[PDB]
Amino acid sequence: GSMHWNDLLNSNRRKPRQQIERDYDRILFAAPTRRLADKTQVFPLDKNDSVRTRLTHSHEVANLSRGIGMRLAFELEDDVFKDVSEDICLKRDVPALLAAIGLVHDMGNPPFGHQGEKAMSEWFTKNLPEHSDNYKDKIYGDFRHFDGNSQTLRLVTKLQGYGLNLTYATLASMIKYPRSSESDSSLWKKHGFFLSEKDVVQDIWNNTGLSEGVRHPFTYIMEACDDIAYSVLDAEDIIKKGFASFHDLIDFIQSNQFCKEDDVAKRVIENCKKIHADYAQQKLSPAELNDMSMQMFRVYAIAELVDAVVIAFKDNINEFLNDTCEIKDLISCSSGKNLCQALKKFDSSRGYQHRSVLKLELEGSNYIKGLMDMLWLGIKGRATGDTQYDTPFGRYVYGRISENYRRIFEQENNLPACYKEAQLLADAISGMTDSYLIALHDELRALHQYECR
Amino acid sequence: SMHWNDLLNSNRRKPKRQQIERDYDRILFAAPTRRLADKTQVFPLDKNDSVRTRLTHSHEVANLSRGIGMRLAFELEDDVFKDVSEDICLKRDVPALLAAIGLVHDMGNPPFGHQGEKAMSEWFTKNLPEHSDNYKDKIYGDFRHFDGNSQTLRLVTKLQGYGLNLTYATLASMIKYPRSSESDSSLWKKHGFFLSEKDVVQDIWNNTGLSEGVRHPFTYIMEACDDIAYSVLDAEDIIKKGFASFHDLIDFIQSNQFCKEDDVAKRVIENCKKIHADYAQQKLSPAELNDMSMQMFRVYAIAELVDAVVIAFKDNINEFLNDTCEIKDLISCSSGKNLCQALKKFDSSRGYQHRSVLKLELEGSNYIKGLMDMLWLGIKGRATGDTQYDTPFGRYVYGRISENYRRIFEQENNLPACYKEAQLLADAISGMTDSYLIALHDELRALHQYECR
Ligand SMILES: [Mg+2]
Ligand SMILES: [Mg+2]
Repeated sequence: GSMHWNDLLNSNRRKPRQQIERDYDRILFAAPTRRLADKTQVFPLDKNDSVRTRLTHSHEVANLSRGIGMRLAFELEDDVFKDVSEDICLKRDVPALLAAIGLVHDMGNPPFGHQGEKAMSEWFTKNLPEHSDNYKDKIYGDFRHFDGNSQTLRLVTKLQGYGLNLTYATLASMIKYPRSSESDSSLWKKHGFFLSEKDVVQDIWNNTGLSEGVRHPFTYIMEACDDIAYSVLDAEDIIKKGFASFHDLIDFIQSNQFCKEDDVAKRVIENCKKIHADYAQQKLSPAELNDMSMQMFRVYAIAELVDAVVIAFKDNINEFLNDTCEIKDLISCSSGKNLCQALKKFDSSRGYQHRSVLKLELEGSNYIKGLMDMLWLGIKGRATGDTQYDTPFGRYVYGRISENYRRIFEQENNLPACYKEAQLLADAISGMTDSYLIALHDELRALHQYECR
Repeated sequence: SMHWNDLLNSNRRKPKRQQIERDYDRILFAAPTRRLADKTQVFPLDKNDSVRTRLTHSHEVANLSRGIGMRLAFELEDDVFKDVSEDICLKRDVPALLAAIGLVHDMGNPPFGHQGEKAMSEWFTKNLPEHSDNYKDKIYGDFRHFDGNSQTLRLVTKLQGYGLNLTYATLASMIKYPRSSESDSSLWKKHGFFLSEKDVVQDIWNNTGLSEGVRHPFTYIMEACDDIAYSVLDAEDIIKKGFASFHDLIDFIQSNQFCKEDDVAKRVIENCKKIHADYAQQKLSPAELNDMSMQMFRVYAIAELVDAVVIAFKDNINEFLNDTCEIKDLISCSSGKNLCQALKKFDSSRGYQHRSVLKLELEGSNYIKGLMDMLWLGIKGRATGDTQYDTPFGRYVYGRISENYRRIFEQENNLPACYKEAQLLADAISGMTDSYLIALHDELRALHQYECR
């Protein structure tokens, strides 16, 4: 069985310019997209150094995906789009679809970078014990292993009961891991949607020809663009902040075990050496020379990695279009896997373990866990029938939660009451920016003095 | 007349996908583009509000321009683009070109909104007297009537002899007002480039078939998209911040003298009234109902204004391609001019004159003028020869200026010394963000205590 591009590019919407272009416009004009500007990506955003935030990273991923779609729809059309209905305009739909899924991919991630997800998962693991009878079911893993992709899908499908009313193609491409926490798929080790979205994704799977464990072909492209953006622009930011030099990056790539014989890595290194041989002649500050060489390396590396990803996607298009697809990621099957791995290693060694990043992660973990404690004081028991929340502090912290999250929490559905409370807490925490989370944590800590003692 | 072959010149100024797409890619990854996220657009940046910044406004304008380009290249190609070489791929160039010029249109604008430009102009008028023999030429008007478009062109052309190396089509499109301060024309009341770029612009005009007073056709589209974004999105921000309600906007449009018996305004009003009546049934908080109604109004108004702009551009394409074009703006020749004027009046009455915006403007003016005084203390005389600047405070404030601006200032050219010093100050002030400008102002004020008295 092979999936068809007519179903994968379904322009219909769940609620009973091209449609996909309108989807991209709605995603861009959405409030969470603008809120992404205040969410930390890797490095602290308080510093005035033009460091990457979630919004800038999302826009870069969207641009890379749009360029890949441009190449796919204009150059390699007959190679990958073999059987497409005439009413579908690939040149207008594919770039727009890739740009939209790139822009929206990190919309539901919690603040404070990766430490946000890690802290939420740790708090949920501690406060929703797996041995306890209330939180024994695997569905609560949705919070014990909380992931931003499921929250993003929930945000785009249930927050407004259809949300932004994205097309089926967009929603299908949003699902990064086609399985839930209840599922036991060996191919994917992470859940891609919550239990509350279990019906919705099913509807998507009923309109795009997809099923559990089967990924949309454009999801691979979006993930590859995300990985490329991470690996390249994190290194660029590392050099920009002065945590390392361009020569340090070149030496790290050259001395990497898998990049000594890698053709792409050697080509990039040679081109960067040639350019740096000319950039040093002009009178430039060491920071200025580092920035120039870093920009040139970014251009070369992004071009090479994007070309390798496009080639890999074109070569493995038949495997992607088949339901029995075992490809993990597009980078791993491409010729640029070694360079991307080396860049990720460099980013981990030089940027992710720097003093500033570690301090930011520690502060984010502290803030998130404290705020989750104070909010759980007012959330727990609301749906299970208990009354322990009915305190002035509990009422206040419940009133501080955004009204849409509370409205979804006070609804009739098959979700267990404990699951509803945990989902309310997760929705409240995930949608917060760094500054808003810190301010709310400080205010609640100030107001909690009597009840805490 | 003018041919599209020259207007869409993909050649780059520096002597030696698509080139024009590469222009948008380079603009997106530029550091000042990321710095735009820290510059206020109209309203101050809060910790919770999703008000537009310069970056979000630029992205919205770019999206609108890209949609216009898709409509022009995919539907109205025969009506708009006649006698175009088969080498030029309109479907890939026109949308990319419009998006690139929309994203870059506000790169060089000073911080603190429009008050930034106003404060820079007032300070330059006071400290560069027109009666003083040192400053009598019209060239110093470049600073007495400082404009963000000229600084944007300067940044893209002379900041990295070439900067981003944008194509000739892009550079021609970013010239909003095709005239200089020295040249006096009744067509345009503002200068579009500095004296230092006179040779660059003359080059661009040579490679695009344009001339003084003749504006690139896509500049009209970019300006129309900028105006539409300004009006509609500022109204949306006003509603979101709570300064006015959706019913207030509806009443203002209905009670507007020109918007009466206006087809576009009536259509938008009726559609929004029906949608609001439908929405009122759902139990939502007043803020939520206002947000939903304003979002639907934004969708309807943006669609109507964009369609009117497209129709006006298509109808007047022959005049736009003529060197004797007398059109001042695309909106005024469209059917949506009345709605745009009413929206601008509503924004001025409720948003721009709100106490928060007035306080932001006053603080920005104070900060900008104080910092300009303290920087002029260390800049003045560096090029004329007089050595009042050679003080520890002057040396420090000169060292705090960005190295690239200082390097351009120290270059030997035909610019007068006073012009070079004023341009150094303008480049320093314009490139700062709000927070960085405030921090530098506080630092210098702390360090200026002894030398002040
Ligand atoms: Mg990402
Ligand atoms: Mg603008």
